[PDB]
Amino acid sequence: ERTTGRQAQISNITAAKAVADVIRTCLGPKAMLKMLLDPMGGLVLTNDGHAILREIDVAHPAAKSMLELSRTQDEEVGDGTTTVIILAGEILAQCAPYLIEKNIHPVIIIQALKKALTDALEVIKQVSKPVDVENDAAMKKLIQASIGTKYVIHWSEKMCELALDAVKTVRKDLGQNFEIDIKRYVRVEKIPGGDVLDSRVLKGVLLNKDVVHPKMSRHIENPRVVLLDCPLEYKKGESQTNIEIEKEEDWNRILQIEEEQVQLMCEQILAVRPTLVITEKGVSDLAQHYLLKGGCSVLRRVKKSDNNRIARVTGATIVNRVEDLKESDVGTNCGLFKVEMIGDEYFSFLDNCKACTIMLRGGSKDILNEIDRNLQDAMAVARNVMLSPSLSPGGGATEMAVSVKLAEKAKQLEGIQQWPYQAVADAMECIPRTLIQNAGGDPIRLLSQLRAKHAQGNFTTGIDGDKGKIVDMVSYGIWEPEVIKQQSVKTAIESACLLLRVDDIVSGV
Amino acid sequence: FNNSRSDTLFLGGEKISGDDIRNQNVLATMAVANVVKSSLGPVGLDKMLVDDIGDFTVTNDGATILSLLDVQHPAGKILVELAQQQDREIGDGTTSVVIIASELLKRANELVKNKIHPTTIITGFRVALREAIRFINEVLSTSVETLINIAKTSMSSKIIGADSDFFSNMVVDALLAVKTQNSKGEIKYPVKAVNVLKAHGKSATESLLVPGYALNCTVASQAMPKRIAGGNVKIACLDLNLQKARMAMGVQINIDDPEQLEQIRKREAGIVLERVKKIIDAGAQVVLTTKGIDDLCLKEFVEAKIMGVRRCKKEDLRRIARATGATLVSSMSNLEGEETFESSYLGLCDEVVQAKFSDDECILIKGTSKHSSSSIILRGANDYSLDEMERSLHDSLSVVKRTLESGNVVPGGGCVEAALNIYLDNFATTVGSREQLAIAEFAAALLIIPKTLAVNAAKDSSELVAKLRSYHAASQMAKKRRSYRNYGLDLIRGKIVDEIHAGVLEPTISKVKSLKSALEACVAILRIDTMITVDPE
Amino acid sequence: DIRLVKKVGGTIDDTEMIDGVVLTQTAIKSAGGPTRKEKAKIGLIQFQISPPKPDTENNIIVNDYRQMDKILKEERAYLLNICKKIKKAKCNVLLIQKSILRDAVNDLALHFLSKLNIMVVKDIEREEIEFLSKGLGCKPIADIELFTEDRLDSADLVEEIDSDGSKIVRVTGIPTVSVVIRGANN
Ligand SMILES: Nc1ncnc2c1ncn2[C@@H]1O[C@H](COP(=O)(O)OP(=O)(O)O)[C@@H](O)[C@H]1O
Ligand SMILES: Nc1ncnc2c1ncn2[C@@H]1O[C@H](COP(=O)(O)OP(=O)(O)O)[C@@H](O)[C@H]1O
Ligand code: BEF
Ligand code: BEF
Ligand SMILES: [Mg+2]
Ligand SMILES: [Mg+2]
Repeated sequence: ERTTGRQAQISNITAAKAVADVIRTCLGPKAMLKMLLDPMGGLVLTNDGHAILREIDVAHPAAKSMLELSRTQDEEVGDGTTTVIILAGEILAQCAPYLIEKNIHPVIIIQALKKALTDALEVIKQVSKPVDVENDAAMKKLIQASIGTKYVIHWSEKMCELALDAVKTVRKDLGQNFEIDIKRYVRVEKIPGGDVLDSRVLKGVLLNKDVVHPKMSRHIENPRVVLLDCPLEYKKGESQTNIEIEKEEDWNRILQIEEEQVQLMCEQILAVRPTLVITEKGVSDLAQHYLLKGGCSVLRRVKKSDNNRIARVTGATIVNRVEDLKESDVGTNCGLFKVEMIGDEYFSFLDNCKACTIMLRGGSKDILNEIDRNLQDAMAVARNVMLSPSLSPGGGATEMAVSVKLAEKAKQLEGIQQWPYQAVADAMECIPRTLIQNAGGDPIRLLSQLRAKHAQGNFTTGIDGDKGKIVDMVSYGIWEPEVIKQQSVKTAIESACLLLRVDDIVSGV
Repeated sequence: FNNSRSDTLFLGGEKISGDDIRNQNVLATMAVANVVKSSLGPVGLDKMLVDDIGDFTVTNDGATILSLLDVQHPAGKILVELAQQQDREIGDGTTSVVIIASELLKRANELVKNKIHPTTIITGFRVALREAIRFINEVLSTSVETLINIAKTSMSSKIIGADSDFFSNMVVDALLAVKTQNSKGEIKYPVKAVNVLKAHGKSATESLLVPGYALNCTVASQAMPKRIAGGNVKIACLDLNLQKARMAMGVQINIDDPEQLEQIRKREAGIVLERVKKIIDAGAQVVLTTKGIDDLCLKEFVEAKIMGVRRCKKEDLRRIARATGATLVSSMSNLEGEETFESSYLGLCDEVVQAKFSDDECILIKGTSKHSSSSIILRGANDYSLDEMERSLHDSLSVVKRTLESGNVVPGGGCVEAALNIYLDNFATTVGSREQLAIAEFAAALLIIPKTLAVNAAKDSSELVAKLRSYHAASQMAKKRRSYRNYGLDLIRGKIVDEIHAGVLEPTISKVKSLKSALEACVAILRIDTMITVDPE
Repeated sequence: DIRLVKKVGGTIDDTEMIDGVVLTQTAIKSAGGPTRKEKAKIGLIQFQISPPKPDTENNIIVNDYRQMDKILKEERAYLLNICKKIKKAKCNVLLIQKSILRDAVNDLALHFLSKLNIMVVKDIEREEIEFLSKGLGCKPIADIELFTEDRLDSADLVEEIDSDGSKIVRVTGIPTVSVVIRGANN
């Protein structure tokens, strides 16, 4: 029913702490795969944090808040998902003692944490170095960084390629910020089989819809594309259109009219001399015929999302009513119209030998979803940099810097206001630690050394994954988008600040 | 213990009389109040309220806690509907109008147990209020920034308060910018404008205050522009829908000759198509219908790079239009014609852009002819905190609309309470009798706010409550020297301070209605002596 | 004859006798909002400003290309002239008696009545009529073809003061008192 007092507080903290506990063995280069079972049927074999926590229903309110943190974070940057959860926990946990043990009110611990966040954020931008968003080589060895710790690493280079080759493709600066809608303009397409490398980033689209009529062009050299909303069949009246006939030879009259309007429609289209007509709706058998000899291949039923991406790699602006069909609505700038038959399943291409279609190949419909998600992380950190050319010391280095500059300051602040501040510092340290642990090396040992080396000797010094020894980032490098280090710490400290505002929990609508 | 039986007077239900019921009422009000007595003050804290599905919401808005908390029992609902009155009237002061009410009953009841008729207690509380309301105008004052202050102290018991300075500013700013004259003078600050939005991402501080308005929509067809105008734009705030007509509900198209079939048919498309043209042909670069758009009659806007948004919030267009000076086009007519009248009905806006916010992406009409308007957009950790950020951004930003509309504030900090207390307390002897105990109780009862404002800090609040007590008790000795009421509590530090100086301001209009109201309840309940509960069906 | 109208909110003291009379309805959200007209002439239209409402099995058939707008543009005027005749008879504030039968004040007929700056107020219950004809000194108007300037009143002020989230109507300055009651709890 009800639970006021530290009772509340505790269960919240423990709850939140437990959330972390699950995916903590998923943060690191040697991170394991949490094969989860969804209710609907299938499975999820991913190790990408947010993709795990999504597939786990929780009860305790805090555990629900803690769980959605991984989502809002997966919405800002594509990466840094697992990290925010672990941090968001350790913060609450590291407050636990001064929260009750040292009887500090939640207002005070909040007043400090909100303060320690800003200072902490400084130390992030302070250690961050900028980068050439255009230097293909830098972007690659940047995207590569956030491809490690995932099944997609055995082709790491191959991945950053398909990543950049797609981030830049749908990009479109615009200024009067840079707009990169990976979502609506980079439709992926996972096709079972082949090899990983056998996957490319076609600059166009790929529909499996075949051709409306047999004897129709399998591939127009340079096709003239015409995209339209409206269907291709005899329309009807949006009023009480009811016909009364007693005039004998009138049946034939009307029944004919239908053929007649389908004709007109074919005309208006055929007019601008098209070779490829792709409509979102249907295609009357009649209309097929008049578009056959009219000289063009037809494609019926294609999703809006599928269509509007075509209209960016054909230029062919989509148009509804045909009696208004302009000639500006061309089909210029569009290579071939291949129709490769991929294992008993016909496809259609529209490459040009603004929106690309990443086509992945692996070894199962299952294994592909691993790739797709892994790729998304790549293609997202690429976008981040595109809109914030700043990077942060990976290997948990940044995380340790903030640990010290804060630890130092806290110790030199004096007042009850110090303890909560001190905790944010002590908290931060958990990431290089989770890393060192999931590496196998001795946490107490490596950290003391990493922390010390940090205290003076440079701040771009994190821990090396497969190794387990402290290395300098600059050295073997593994910087990550500075944006990630923003959110991870922004919302984590917020989460903590929210849950700490709770002193009572109640049940009933 | 436990009431029971019937014997005579056969009634289709329950019926408690006297002591039994009279206590039940007091217990009721008590419980419903005590749930939210731990949310009072800056040191007060929020709570999570889970349903049956498991979801929940964390919030300090006493009125929503009592709303969200299922209350079954008259005297329980009463204080949940009284907590409502406040949030509906002034807009803040909920959590407190209840705590007072409960305290008045609880107390008044005690007097009855002492053998003091309910009425004699009632008139007594009535006079304690007359004197108390009057006196309230002897601590208040005209606006002499008091605004960024009011807006701040109203965020103490809230989540938005850790970043007080920030929002306290964004609050007044946003509101002010929207003021109007309603009808015949007035000059009322929109009790609801400033479309507030929220989106998870970034810091709590990174909340933007649009320099115009935020309409929450995309752009119909992805084919049209996502940003238009840098200098000037013509906004078409419609209402009528641009989709393929359907004629009168009772207009059968009876065809006798196969000829007319095709003709009247395609006519349908054009009828509502002409309507489209007569609008583009006005300089319309931005169209904001309310009743949606066709995809046919959209391509017309697209072919012409006209940002045209479908089925918008009509509650926004009404304000998007007063803000671009435009006109909410109900239907192009005027006398007997048809046109959206080129720029006659259109609005002048500086720029219409579709800004993104991670996941989401909405439209902004920033900078306009006669807009003045604003709109805030919260950004937090997740929806749980976000709902609440706004939740209290409102319970705060409301305190401002009233400080404005009513130029008069009083020093909060549990000062008002303390003052009234000792004044009414001493004043209580100005009638003596049994009636003394009444006023006395009334006054004494008010010290609930200062006590509980502090007890929410764990420490032995008997300290401050004593100090603050004494002070006023003394100040009203030549109330002469250098009279100094306005002395409230500073729980953050644990000492009595001058709240007017410190910056703890609250509009008079609140504590004046919060009081007159809470008693109106207590009395209607004080008169309750038998509760007949009919059996339902 | 002593119409009391209780409105939730405030306390008991917030109750006044109200010089003129107290209506009970909203006003206009839709097309062009008037809601207040100083020195106005009101009319109790028992009529109904909607398209042609033939009490016998009516029906408008169509069978011509052009005939489309014929039907349309025509009734578009039907509502217009009625609206003019109102302004014409110098009718400032309009009052429509709730007709569940078949429409009261068409959505379109409001764009007109909007421009014409005529604050209309619908859903006047049938039991009111008699009474309103006193407090308002007004006169019931069966048809439009009987809607004349004399079948109106000398209203000095009509306004929907939003007391606070409440909104109550008033017709001040003009055998019928009209008191409004308030309090906290229902
Ligand atoms: N190559 C690596 N060697 C050491 N640390 C790494 C390496 N790759 C990722 N990191 C660090 O581990 C974290 C990223 O791990 P990951 O498992 O990808 O979690 P997320 O889902 O947050 O990306 C960051 O702190 C990053 O600095
Ligand atoms: N800065 C402050 N210092 C001391 N008291 C404050 C301060 N901020 C608000 N108060 C007081 O706390 C009470 C309002 O807090 P709250 O619990 O939010 O009540 P409500 O929810 O009814 O506004 C009032 O007594 C107000 O005067
Ligand atoms: F492992 Be993370 F999501 F890239
Ligand atoms: F919670 Be209160 F109404 F500010
Ligand atoms: Mg990653
Ligand atoms: Mg408040």
